[PDB]
Amino acid sequence: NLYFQSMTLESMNPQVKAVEYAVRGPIVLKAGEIELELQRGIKKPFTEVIRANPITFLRQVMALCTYPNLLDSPSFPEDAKKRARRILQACSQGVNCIREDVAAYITRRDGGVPADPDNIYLTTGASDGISTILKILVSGGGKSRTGVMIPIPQYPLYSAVISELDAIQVNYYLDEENCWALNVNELRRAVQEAKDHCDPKVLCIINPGNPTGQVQSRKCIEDVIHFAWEEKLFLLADEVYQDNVYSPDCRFHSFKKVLYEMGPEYSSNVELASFHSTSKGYMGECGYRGGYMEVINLHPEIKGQLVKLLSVRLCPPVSGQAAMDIVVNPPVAGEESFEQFSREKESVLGNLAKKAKLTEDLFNQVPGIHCNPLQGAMYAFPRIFIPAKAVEAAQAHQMAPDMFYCMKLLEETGICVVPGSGFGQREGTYHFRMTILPPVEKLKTVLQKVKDFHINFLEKY
Ligand SMILES: *Cc1c(COP(=O)(O)O)cnc(C)c1O
Repeated sequence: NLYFQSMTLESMNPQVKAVEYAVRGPIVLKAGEIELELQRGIKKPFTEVIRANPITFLRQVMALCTYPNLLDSPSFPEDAKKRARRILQACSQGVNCIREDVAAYITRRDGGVPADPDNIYLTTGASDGISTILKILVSGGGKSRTGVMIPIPQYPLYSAVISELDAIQVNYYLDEENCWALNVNELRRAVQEAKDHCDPKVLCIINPGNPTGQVQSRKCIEDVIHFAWEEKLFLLADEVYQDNVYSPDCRFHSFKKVLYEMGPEYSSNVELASFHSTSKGYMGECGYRGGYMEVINLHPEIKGQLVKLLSVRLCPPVSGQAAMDIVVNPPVAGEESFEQFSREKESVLGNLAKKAKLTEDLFNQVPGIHCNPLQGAMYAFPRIFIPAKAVEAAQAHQMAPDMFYCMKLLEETGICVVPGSGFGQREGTYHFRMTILPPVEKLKTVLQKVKDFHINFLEKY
């Protein structure tokens, strides 16, 4: 299923190799076949295959760090320069003053709930943090082997890491009939069923969600923390999309803030690792890959393994670290760039909110498609109601129903989306992942195509 695509020798001292593996399923192969058809002049109903997958201050600080001579330029505000200088001067858990900046950023975001720089670890993406935390937590054998609880629909990193570590995957189903909510009665069933054949010890929460685009309510975060406390579960709070919250009905509440607000009975006891990245959201930068995790209440046995693991790895590249520093040091009240930064953010978030409402509106006025509200992150996961007969057609082709549907959509419109079966879903349900990344007029055009295709599809099978 997985095939070797590339290798990179990252270093010899210490020696690290990075291997890329590609899954080359039916859609990937067909998209390639179609791209070559278009290249040798085959006339198609579309002219291209479409996949789909800004803040001045950040560009400015980045430009200053790339070319420090611009610290004497007047093309640049002084609050930018102040960031560049601190980063240039600073360049084991990560650079000290960057960890301080993250801590201070957490504190501001959480309305004054304190964060300690010594609980911060800089990583090469949230992926690296999640891998590292899961690796130090998995142990035991047979019926005592660590169970890791993960949502369905999945962000497929977690399944993959669980396999590499030979841990046991414990599925919990996000609640599609209540905006993809985490449902504790459901988590309780999943934990109770898994205890026969593993030791459930870890619970991974993705908020805002991917590919489901939901934002959890405070009460629900609170009920999950209580459940984790009760069952002695280590929580991983994957919060990489925390700045991309759109709905006026929703806000981002960190697991950190809620844990602390529940009081010391919880906040002294519950183990929590919260992740953040430089790659996601409207503050997202590319090229320079950074991240952090904030870890609280780490059991000493676990911390020992972390200290060792970090003694034998190289620090994350400092440019990733610098990138993270920029994202956790935006301008604050009374600084030169605060007002324009504030206007740029609001405009970007208003445009996403607009695309979100637009997408969900269109799907919900098309029969046989239903879309939960898109509250944050960049993806929707619409449910497709595939007739028992289009299901039969799909079966005849040896394909999952939504794979077949997504293949046909590609073949007719050139629109290339990922089927729900790439993420997992409740048995008997079918979805696909949609992005709101495209600009509004293009997004409108994609949604028209998806609508026409969808109506015809139902007519046909
Ligand atoms: C992309 C992503 C990650 C990994 O983040 P990087 O910083 O790119 O490693 C983790 N969790 C979710 C939900 C993601 O979308």
